[PDB]
Amino acid sequence: ISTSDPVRQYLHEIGQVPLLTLEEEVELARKVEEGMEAIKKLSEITGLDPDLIREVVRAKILGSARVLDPKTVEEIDQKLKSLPKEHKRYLHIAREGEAARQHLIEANLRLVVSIAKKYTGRGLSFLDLIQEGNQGLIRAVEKFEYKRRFKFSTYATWWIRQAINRAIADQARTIRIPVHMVETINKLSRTARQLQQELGREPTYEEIAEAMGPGWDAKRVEETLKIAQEPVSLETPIGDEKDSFYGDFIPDEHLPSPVDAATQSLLSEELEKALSKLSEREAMVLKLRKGLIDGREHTLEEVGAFFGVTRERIRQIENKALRKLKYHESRTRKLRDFLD
Amino acid sequence: DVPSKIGTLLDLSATELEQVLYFSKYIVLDPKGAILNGVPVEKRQLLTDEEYRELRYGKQETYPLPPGVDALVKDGEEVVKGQELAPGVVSRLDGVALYRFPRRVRVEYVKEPKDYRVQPHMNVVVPEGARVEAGDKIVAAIDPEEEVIAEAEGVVHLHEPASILVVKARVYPFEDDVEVSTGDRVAPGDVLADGGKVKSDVYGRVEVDLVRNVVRVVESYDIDARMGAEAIQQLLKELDLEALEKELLEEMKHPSRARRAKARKRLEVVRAFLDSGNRPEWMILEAVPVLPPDLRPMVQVDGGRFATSDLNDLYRRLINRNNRLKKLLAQGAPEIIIRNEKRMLQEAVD
DNA sequence: GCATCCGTGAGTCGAGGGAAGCACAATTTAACACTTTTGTCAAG
DNA sequence: CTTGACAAAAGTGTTAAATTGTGCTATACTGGGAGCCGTCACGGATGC
Repeated sequence: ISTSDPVRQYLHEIGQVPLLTLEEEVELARKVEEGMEAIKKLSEITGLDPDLIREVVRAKILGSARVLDPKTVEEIDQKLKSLPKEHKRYLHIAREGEAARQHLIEANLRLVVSIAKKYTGRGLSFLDLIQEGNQGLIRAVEKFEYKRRFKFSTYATWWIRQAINRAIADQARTIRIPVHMVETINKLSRTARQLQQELGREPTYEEIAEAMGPGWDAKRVEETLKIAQEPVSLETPIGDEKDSFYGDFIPDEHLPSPVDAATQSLLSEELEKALSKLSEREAMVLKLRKGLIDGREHTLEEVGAFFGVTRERIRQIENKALRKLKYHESRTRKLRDFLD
Repeated sequence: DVPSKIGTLLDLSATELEQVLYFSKYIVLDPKGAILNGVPVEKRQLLTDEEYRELRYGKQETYPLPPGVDALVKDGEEVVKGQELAPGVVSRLDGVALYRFPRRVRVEYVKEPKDYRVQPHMNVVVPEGARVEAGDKIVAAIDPEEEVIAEAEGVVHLHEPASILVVKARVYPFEDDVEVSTGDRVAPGDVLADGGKVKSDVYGRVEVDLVRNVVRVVESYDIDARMGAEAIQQLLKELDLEALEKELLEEMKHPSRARRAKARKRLEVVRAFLDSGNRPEWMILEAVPVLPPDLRPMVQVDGGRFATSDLNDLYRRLINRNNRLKKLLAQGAPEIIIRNEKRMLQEAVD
């Protein structure tokens, strides 16, 4: 109806499909079941994958208005139509079953809208809930059985609510939380609300933990509440003018400050000057063992393979050069300030 | 951004562009010889949902008869507009009228107007006016105890229809195996059954009825009409900027000032696209860029709380809708659900 | 000729602002004996 | 500059345990809800 209102447009679109009567509903469900059984028989006979045959039938039913390439679909269709009458019968039954499944799904969108209107305000918009319930409705149509003589709404409501609740658990938070943990958080909130209304005050973690049951203490309740903390927007306004936002007061502590880079460079320069007093080989040994050349620390055996010397002599010379550096530092005291 | 660049290139108004993009009206890319209300359908024509449905699937209507009363029309008879179907209802379109759910079957035995009652969970498995030998099934049911069989040889007559379906189609009887299947699309001269003895005489969607063992071709056209940004992208891909520029230059000599102004605006857009080296279809996104996460950070404050930007929420909504659309397409969801999800995807991108 | 739609409207500063279960299959993590290499210390 | 052990910090397989992802529940249920004027005033542009 309204071009600018998506919800109204969707409701108008779904209002163009008349509701199914009991006889029509039973006929459609029976046709879907017969089509599925016919697909199974066709797969058993022709030897193809049942899923592949169902996809070919669905592509033919939906027509060319939908984007396995079309050539293999046409080849499989020709192969199925090459079968005798006793098997083209099952092909026709499959086609009618797919058409009936499409009609049955199209006629139960009012039910999913009615189910989804009760889940609003829990992190997902109305239309997202409607589409997730549509997925649940498709699953219900797939798993519905008309032999039990129950109406379609009774079994479809279960699946629609399931899909909507799963979607809320999976997509209503910026930092996704597993479904079991979402159920735990919801149960904890229910318990806290019940205790808050019964005690006439905000419960402490001890009461809440006691009411939750065994295996729950105040520490676990506090950790769960900390987990349940949604992230806050960086663009949330601060003051009354709304010109200032949260992100204007959060410093960046990842990139080093100019002071940090400057003192790192100063330490590097002073260490390079200090290593000059060492011997030509001892300085190299320390700069390799401490990762001052390649960036990563080497082992005694690796430095030996570089120099041809065994590990014991390497540790001895490194210790001697370290002692010499300590002596020079004691005699000069030009490197102690950088240690903080 | 007024004036719309896509609308300027494609010569679509802002209203038409909004209707096509947000799945309010269809736009035609290949009419396939479709006739609408006696007028051939042309390309770039806007079709509403009802017109598209009529052109693509045909005309049909179901009239629910009151309980108990019997229709004056038989199963498989042609009716005209305004003709009375039952004593209390009248049809609104000419076409073949079919019994939807016959509530009673009146078989005539030969030795005998024995009747049998049909319930919602029972379905008729035999056509009207069929000779049934002693033992053959007549009405199938979930429970075999209530299943109806034939005591002796007779003729099966169907009565008490729940409703009448009037469909504008063509019915072709057949005896051998049919060469076509339900849901296929046929043209005049195409084989249907009996090795070429029966051939289609009109366009439409073909369905085989084994109960009545006839082939019904519903009069409809395989029209190519699409909505959303895919149709607009197709139009922009089919655009020939050289030919458009030449036509705009030729129209620039029109005496009218408004015509020259419109031609100048369209030609300025065309010249911009031609000189820049950009392609018009690049105005429709196939891959959405994603900003580096440090420009949309999720930082932890000194208190341990998390602060994130709104771009993360917008990206999450876009990804959720795109993944759900992919799943729905993989499941063969109906056109209404797919259309709604595509519209949501467009709105999330916006 | 009017109707509709759209974009625009000072700067700096501070101050506080901050429907639900339940079962079950996968998957990931923690832990845990064992092989290591990796440092060391002992003298040759 | 060398072996010749050896405490240990590190790395390596399996496993029982949490942790997490997925399916399913059959009376019947079938088109939303928050809207709400000191609607901000005024040029510029499009387009009927």
